[PDB]
Amino acid sequence: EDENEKMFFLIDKVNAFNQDITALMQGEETVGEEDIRLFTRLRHEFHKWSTIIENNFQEGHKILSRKIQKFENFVNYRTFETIVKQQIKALEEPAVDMLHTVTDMVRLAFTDVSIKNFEEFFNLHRTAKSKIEDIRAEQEREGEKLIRLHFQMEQIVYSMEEIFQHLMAYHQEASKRISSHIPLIIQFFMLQTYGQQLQKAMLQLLQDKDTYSWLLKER
Amino acid sequence: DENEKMFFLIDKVNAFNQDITALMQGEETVGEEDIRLFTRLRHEFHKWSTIIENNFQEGHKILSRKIQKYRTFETIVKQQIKALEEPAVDMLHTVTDMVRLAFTDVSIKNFEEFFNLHRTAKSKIEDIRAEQEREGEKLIRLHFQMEQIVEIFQHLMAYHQEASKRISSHIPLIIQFFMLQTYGQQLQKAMLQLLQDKDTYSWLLKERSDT
Repeated sequence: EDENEKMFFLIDKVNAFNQDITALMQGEETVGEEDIRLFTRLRHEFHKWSTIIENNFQEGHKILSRKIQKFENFVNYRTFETIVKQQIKALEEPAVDMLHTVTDMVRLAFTDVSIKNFEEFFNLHRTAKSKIEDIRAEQEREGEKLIRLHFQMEQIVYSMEEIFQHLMAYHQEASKRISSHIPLIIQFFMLQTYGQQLQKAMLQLLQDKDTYSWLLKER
Repeated sequence: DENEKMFFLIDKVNAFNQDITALMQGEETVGEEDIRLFTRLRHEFHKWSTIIENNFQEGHKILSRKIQKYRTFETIVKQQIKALEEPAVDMLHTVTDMVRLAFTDVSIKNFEEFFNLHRTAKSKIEDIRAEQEREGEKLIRLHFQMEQIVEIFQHLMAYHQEASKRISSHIPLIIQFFMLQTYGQQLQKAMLQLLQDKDTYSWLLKERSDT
C-alpha cells in the first residue's frame, strides 16, 4: 500500500523531535562544537544571586535593637513588625532581573532541536513551529508572576523580651528562603514546563488522512 | 462537538509517550524484594559468561599435542567456535518477555473509553516486538558464520586463542539493545496513526451497549 508507505515518512519524524526534548530537560542534550549546555549556564547566574541576599540578613538584626535605643535618646507591636517586613521587600526587584537572562538561554537549545528534524520544510511544518513560539511567551509571563507572589508569601512571620525574641526569628529564616527559591522558579517554568506542553500540541497534526498526501511534498 | 473530539484524542496520545520513557530508563515502580527490569537483564548475562571461558582453555592445548607426532589442523579451531551457537539464541527469547509486559500496561490506561481505538494502539506494541526480535536472532547466527573464517603452527595459534573471547560478550549485547531501546521509540510513532479519519470518529466512540 502507498497509504502505508506515506504513513512511514511523516509519522517517523514527529517522534524524533519529542525524544530530544527529554534530553533538553535533563542537562544531557547534544550541543554545538564549543557551546555550553543550558543547565550549566544557569548555574553561573544563580551564584551572583546568593551574595546579594546574605548582606540583607546582617542588616536586619541590628535595625530593631538600635531602633529602641535611639528613640530613648509593646504598645507599638504594629510598628516594630513593620520594620522587619520591609527589609524582605527590598529583595523583590533584583529577583525578576535574573529571570529574563535565563529564558534567552533556553530558546537557543529548543530551536536547534526543531530545525534539526524539519528544515527542508515549506508548507507542512510551520503550524508546529508556532506552538514552539507561543509557549515561549506564555511561560516567561508565568515565571515572573510566581517570583513576585513568593515575596508576598514572605510578609508572614517566621514580656518585652518575648516579643523581641519571637519577632526576630522571622528575619533569619526569611533570608535563606529567598536565596534558594528565586533561582528555582526560573528553571521550573522555562525548562521543565516549557518543553512538556510543546510535545502534546505536536501530536495534533496527524489527524487528517485526506490531508495526507496534502501534507507530504518535499520538492 | 467536532472540536471536542479532536482535543480529547490529541491530548491522550501525548501523555502515553511520556510513560514509555520512564520504563526505558529503569525507574518504574516495583515491589520491595522484587527487582527492576534493568537489573533483571544483568543476571541473565552472568550465566552466559562462565560457560564460554571453559572453551578458551580447550582450544590451545589440542592443536599442540598433535604437533608432537595443514587443513586437518585448521579443522579443529573451527569446530570449537561452532559449539557456542545454539545456546546463544535461547537466552535472547526470555529477556524480550520481561520488557514487553511493562509497555502494554501504559496503552491500556489511556483508551479505556474508546473500545475500537484501543485495539489498534495495542497492536502497534506487538508489531515492533516482532520485527526487532527477528533481527536480534539473525545477528547472533551471522556472528557465528563470520567466526567460521580462518612451520605454520605458530602463526595459526594466535587465531585460535583470540576467537573464543569475542563470543562471550556479544550474545548479551544483542539481548540488551533488542527489545529495550528500539522497542520503545518506534512504538510511539505508530500511535499517532489513529488520528487519520475524522469521519471515523463516531465509529470509534460507538459503545458496547448497542452493537
